[PDB]
Amino acid sequence: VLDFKWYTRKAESWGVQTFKNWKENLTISEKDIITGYTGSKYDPINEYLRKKALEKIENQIKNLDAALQKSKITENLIVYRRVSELQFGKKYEDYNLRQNGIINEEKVMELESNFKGQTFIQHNYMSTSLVQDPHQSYSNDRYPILLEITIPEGVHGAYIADMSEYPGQYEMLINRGYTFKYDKFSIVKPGKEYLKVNLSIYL
Ligand SMILES: [Cl-]
Repeated sequence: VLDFKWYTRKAESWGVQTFKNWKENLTISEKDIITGYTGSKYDPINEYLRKKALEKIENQIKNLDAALQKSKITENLIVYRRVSELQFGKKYEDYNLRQNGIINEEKVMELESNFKGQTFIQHNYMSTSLVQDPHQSYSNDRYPILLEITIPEGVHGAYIADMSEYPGQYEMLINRGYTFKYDKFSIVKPGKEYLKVNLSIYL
């Protein structure tokens, strides 16, 4: 399993190299929509459901789907994604997993009880980073959960950092529609504490 940890230079070198030919075979519309996605207020699936406005969104989806279906990750890979408690559903907005930098142990035990061994469908495209916590937009300061995600060789995703509005996110964009399993819950101490949640793809 390839895991770049905090090694931004090695990760960038691999991501640019291994997705170079994919990128050069993208259409003008596909490149435009990838970049637009990285700077957009809304997730286009979430938006398509919420809503010339509707033409724009359907086209975004057609082009993102087409782009990502052309890419296959070449190695088993670890990627990283910071999220809030909303990960577990809308009702978890106010869960208060973390107070004053400290992860609440009994709340971790409750999440583990409710979710360990269960799956969820990631309906939206899934933005992740090739290294852990590279960018302040998706930081440990704001987000009390780090998803540490194991991706098998062959999954449809692509390194898009040099096309992004925010290249320093070191983004691996994973296609929409994959199912993921909650495998492990662990508290990581420094500096705020966080909850590390290991996920795997469930094909
Ligand atoms: Cl906090």
